[PDB]
Amino acid sequence: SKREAPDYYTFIKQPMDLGTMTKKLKSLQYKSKAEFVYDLNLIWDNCLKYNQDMNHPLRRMANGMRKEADKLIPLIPDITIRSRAEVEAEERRKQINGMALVGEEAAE
Repeated sequence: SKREAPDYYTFIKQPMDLGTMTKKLKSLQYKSKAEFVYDLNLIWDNCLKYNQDMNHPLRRMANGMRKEADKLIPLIPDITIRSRAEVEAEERRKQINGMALVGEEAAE
């Protein structure tokens, strides 16, 4: 939220976190797997960039989620959404205390 990080849009011109994906689900902004791969890569990069502090448990959590992405990405095929018209035409042409406690538990 702009209130939380007013400089986010000034620093990070590409807001993209789980909230952004959840917003995007019902608006048809997906073509192939590489899109989401880039999304998660930039998510990691932005999380590192905004808080340059290496020792923040937020980046440890980000590393955990990156490992999870590596684990459970293989399922998705690289299928591109081709409109039936395009395929038919081609065929025809062919045819902060809470955060502190969370960090403490992550360390423990």
